[PDB]
Amino acid sequence: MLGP
Amino acid sequence: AGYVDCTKSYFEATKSLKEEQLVCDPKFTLLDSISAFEIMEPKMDSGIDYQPLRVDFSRDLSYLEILALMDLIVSAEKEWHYGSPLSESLLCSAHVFSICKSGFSSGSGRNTTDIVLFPFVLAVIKCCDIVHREFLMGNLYDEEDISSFSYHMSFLQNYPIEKLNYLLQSSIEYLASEVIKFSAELRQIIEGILNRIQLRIGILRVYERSDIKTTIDALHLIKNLVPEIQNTVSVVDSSIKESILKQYWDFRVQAQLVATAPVRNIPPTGIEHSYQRILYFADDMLLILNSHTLASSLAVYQFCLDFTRLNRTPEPYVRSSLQALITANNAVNLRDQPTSYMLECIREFSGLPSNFYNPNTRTVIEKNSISSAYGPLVESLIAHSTNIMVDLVRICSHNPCRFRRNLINLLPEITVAHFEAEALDLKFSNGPFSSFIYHVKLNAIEHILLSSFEQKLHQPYQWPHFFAVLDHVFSIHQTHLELHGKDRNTPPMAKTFVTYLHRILNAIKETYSGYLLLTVLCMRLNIIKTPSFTLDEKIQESYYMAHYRPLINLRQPKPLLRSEADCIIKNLQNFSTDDLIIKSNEKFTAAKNSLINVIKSGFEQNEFINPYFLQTNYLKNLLCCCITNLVSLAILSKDHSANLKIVEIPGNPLPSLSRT
Amino acid sequence: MVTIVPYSHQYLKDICQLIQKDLSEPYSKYVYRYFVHQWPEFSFVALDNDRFIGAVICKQDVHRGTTLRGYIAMLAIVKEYRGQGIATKLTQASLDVMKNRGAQEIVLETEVDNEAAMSFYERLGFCRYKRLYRYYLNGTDAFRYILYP
Amino acid sequence: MGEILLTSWLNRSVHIEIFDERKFIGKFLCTDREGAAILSNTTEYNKGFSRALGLVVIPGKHIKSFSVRA
Ligand SMILES: O=P(O)(O)O[C@H]1[C@@H](OP(=O)(O)O)[C@@H](OP(=O)(O)O)[C@@H](OP(=O)(O)O)[C@@H](OP(=O)(O)O)[C@H]1OP(=O)(O)O
Repeated sequence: MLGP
Repeated sequence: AGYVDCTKSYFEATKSLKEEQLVCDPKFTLLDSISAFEIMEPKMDSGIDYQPLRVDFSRDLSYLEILALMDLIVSAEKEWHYGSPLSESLLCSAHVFSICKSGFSSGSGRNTTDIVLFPFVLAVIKCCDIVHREFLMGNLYDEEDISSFSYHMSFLQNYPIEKLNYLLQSSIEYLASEVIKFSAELRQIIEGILNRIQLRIGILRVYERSDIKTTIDALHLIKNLVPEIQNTVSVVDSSIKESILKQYWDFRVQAQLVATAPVRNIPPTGIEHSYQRILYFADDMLLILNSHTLASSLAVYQFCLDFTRLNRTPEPYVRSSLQALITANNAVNLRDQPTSYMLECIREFSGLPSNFYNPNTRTVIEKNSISSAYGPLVESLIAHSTNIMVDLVRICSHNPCRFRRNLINLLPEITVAHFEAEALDLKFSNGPFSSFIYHVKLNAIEHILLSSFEQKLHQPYQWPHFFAVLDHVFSIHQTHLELHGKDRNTPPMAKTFVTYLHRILNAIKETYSGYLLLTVLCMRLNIIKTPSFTLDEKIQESYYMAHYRPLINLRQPKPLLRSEADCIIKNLQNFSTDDLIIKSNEKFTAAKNSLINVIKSGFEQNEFINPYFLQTNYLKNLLCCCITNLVSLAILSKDHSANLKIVEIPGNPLPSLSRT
Repeated sequence: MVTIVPYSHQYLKDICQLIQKDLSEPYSKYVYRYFVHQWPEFSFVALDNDRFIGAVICKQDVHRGTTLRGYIAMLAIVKEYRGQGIATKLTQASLDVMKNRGAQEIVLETEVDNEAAMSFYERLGFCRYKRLYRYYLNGTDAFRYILYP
Repeated sequence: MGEILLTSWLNRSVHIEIFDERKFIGKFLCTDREGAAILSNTTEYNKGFSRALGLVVIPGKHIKSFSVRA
């Protein structure tokens, strides 16, 4: 998952 | 806006494009368009079928939809303090949203909601203004910590606190004239309202300080009212709290406010836990208010290294208000002439000569021998090491995940300030200057390693490299203090401060060097599973370059290499299984007897240790981690196949071999 | 048979339908296009026969000064095809492209409570490098994994 | 042609209405083959109020109008  | 209509001309000019080409600006640069919303799917936008509730205030509330709203609003603003944005936590309440946009009703006849509930809502909004401009003071991080965006709202900046103190005192003189004329289980609910008003009148006296005695007498009032509130919270059963969550609560209020990010669906905690957070707020605001009795400049340096050793990470308002209370101290001079805070830490720890530093004015004498002959070195060391001690004070108001990587970024600056300190100390790793900056360098390494363990990023088949590195920097720091407390140039007031600091480190080292003997014991009894992929040499060369990456690049202290740390474990793995038990039963016995000899010893008649250093509950938390870890080494000494396990109790620094 | 396919442009509309339903992070359509219009030889797609069972999405830039860093951006499999051995010959096929082109570190961020894909990455050699306090927009923390090949 | 016509619109304000009468007004930036009109400084214009979103995507299975002059 790519965080914000 | 849009005037000329071209829809048919648009849906036949895009369907003539290629497979995956874009008609964009030459300076559009697709990295820019990765924070954009995609409006029509959920979790991106929030305006799908809103219907904004039609609040209709013109209705009298009984004394149970007032008490349930008083608990829903407190539980709403106490979870804005811990994360979640102001929209969809607190602005979703339809009474706060009506003011941040006399009484509530237009036909003002002052019913029992304008007398009672309306001064309560005014105080929650006024409390969320004093807190909000503490959030904008620049001591935290804008998204990891609080989301402090105020969605173009106004938290009554032009409402006087004298009018708010008279509306709110009038609500107590109204409720106390009606306890006597109601029954025996309504009367119970009105006296539960009267504590929630006097908890809000007491929380408000903490936010505006205005003194130091009335903000401790108010923090002793919060700790007494919350146990009397938390037991009468179970009066609103299930269907009063449902018929006001659809009548006076609009959960989707983000659909009419300015969007800065997608909807952070942070899970709530409830009303019973949100009153515990007020007990958590009042318990460590009492700890920070004890930083007015710090009567030295070395105690200020250590109050901030014990503050990051807490096992709860208190609150973003409590953390960010430490910076405002530790500068205004009137015993050390921070925030104006802050280079007298660095020189006072060195005059105490190792002692400066009387022709170099004048302690009655806390500054370097203007024309002396050292500061005029070797000019641009003295003015360079003092400027370089002031920007470390002042920087270390800015780091204590941080979450422990960014307290650590702000200490890692500070290690290339202590390495410079230590190199031009032991070059000045030849003109007077010992001496006045370089023996304190080496102590700050070694306390920074011990806080990088210990917080890398409490962040649970050393998965348990990597303990024996961690516990071998950790007692190698404990061993260097221990033979540095007792070499400095054995000097003759050090002042005798801080000769008994070093040997009190050295007995604390000897109790911490003896309880962490007892875990190297316990991990090797548990790794051969298969309590700690060592998996098949870790025995690759190209993998364990990356395990060591990822954890102990800042410590390898240093040349002082000497780094423990991987091929050297593997010879400590191999010299300890060739013991017997019944001999590793009796060797680890004596290392925790020596750690138990040395930990109780510190927490019951005096250690406070000295001026500058840290008088509040046992209130972080660190030295007694790893005292229980070597007692309950000792009642299972007796079980393991009887049978080597006992079914023990390694538990991860969340209020403890260290895991313990606990179960049966 | 389960094969690994080097991502032609036809599988983009299935990547958005899969990753949106099991990854708790709100990506738009122009987030996938940022990784696959510039680095398309690092992303791979696994098919059952023609069926699109999961995919991986990667990139490889120079990070700050000279460290060429690969970055596993997102990885997921359909729920009916987990546990078999897909997404370990799908992500190893992506770890081989960014190793022959000479990366010096390979990072990725995963969730803290997500255990099924953090005991999976340790099996490939990744270890925890940082902890990110409240990284994602749920208030949940994140670990940053790293591998030095 | 499609690309030269879309390049003339590429910085003027548009008036996308999606399907349930939510009219977005913002600066046009980018599309694709399906219609994925990236808007900047976007305003919501819901039932009776307006938000201040800033950057949106608006896929083209949910586009009812593309009025653009100013
Ligand atoms: O992106 P930011 O939050 O601004 O943080 C970045 C960066 O982060 P990215 O990872 O997102 O690129 C690095 O991160 P890593 O690859 O190391 O994760 C970096 O690391 P270095 O210090 O090794 O350069 C350093 O983070 P930190 O400050 O946490 O050490 C840095 O932050 P700054 O640019 O703020 O220094």
